[PDB]
Amino acid sequence: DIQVTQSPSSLSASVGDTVTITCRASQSISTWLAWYQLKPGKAPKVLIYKASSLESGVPSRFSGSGSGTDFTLTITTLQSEDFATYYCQQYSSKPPTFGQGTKVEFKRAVAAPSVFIFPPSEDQVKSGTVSVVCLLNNFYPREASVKWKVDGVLKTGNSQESVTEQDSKDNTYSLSSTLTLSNTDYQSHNVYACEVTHQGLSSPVTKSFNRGE
Amino acid sequence: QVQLQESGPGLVKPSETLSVTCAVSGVSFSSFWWGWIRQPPGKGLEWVGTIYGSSGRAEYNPSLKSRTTVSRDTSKSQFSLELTSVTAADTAIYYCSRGLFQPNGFSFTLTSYWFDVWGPGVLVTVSSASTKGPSVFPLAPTSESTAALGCLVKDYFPEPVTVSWNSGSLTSGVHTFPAVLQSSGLYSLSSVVTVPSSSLGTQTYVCNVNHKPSNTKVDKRVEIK
Repeated sequence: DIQVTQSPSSLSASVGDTVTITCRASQSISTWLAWYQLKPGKAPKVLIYKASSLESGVPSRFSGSGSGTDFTLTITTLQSEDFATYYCQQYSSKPPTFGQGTKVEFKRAVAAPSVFIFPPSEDQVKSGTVSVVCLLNNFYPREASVKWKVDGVLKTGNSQESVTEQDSKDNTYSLSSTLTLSNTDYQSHNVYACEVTHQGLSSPVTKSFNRGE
Repeated sequence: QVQLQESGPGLVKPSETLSVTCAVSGVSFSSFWWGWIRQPPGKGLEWVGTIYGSSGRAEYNPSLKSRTTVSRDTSKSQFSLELTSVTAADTAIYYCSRGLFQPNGFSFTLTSYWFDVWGPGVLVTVSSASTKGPSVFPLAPTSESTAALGCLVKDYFPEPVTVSWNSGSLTSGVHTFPAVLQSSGLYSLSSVVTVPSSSLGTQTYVCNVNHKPSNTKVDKRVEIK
């Protein structure tokens, strides 16, 4: 029955910042709200229970407030170890339900992706099934758009994207987009282009090749 | 103080039963209530169930009740979860935890659970795909100061594959992407590296790809065409 909605889903911050995350319950849950911190590959950790009680051991820079439907987690003067995903959770009534999570990621100066396109190897062509790969390297922020154009025709479907976790040293992301085609299809067209949109680029960049060059 | 450790088969076939067990240490197991919470890749947390250590009385999420059984073995300080008729929607990190609760102020009633301690969790993946080693193809590039090259590591199962460059000697500028599941049921990824453009005609670049489950090792040389 009871749902809890967090805001924002993503937060860009830097060490020193004071950040707040809000949690709204679909109906009143009194003070029965808990907050957790989750870091990739490690045990989830509870921060706050009964909306505002700090769990012993947890730094006092974490604090929770609110009652009824509207709740807030505040981290004052963020440290690097605080960059993580945060979830709220109501336990007023069964079943316990969690928010969708707030990922706190590292802000940095805007960086345009370096863009590369790779035609399929002759080995892959001879196999009868080919992959065209577009690489977007070391950019920030995460938000980026890739379009495939084959002889000027926008290709939708038959591609998949993968994006790295934020680099622990330079705070950037990288993204691959992979177009898959039968060789027969591949051979029937000439120009393969990857068109890239990103905040760090004041006009979209297009990397293309002529099949067979 | 309290320690928790999940374990399970990493791979379960569709329509079969997913079984996971949690070992508990450092507390009076029978005194507490113990729960399972899961997180599907790319989705949110979902409570599965909770069981009383002493009586073995169990509570389920209505969404999973028709398929779920939580058990306990007090002598072993373990509790367990069995999920029947599983599908890919059941692929998830499965966490065990302790569930705490308290009187909610109204007659005879209590809060539901919050979870004060969790295990590190265990990934269980649901798939009927059969083990397969990857195919590896060079991603070949030059008028900028730096150039990108890489290896496409395609059609393997299950995860993981490891990718190194020049038997490990090349490490900086390397991005090995998270694998993505194809409609095949097979995984695909690329590993790329950025190098100096001047080094392209002089240095050698080989990606080393290892897939333990199929005992596959491929060394593929990447060079300009």
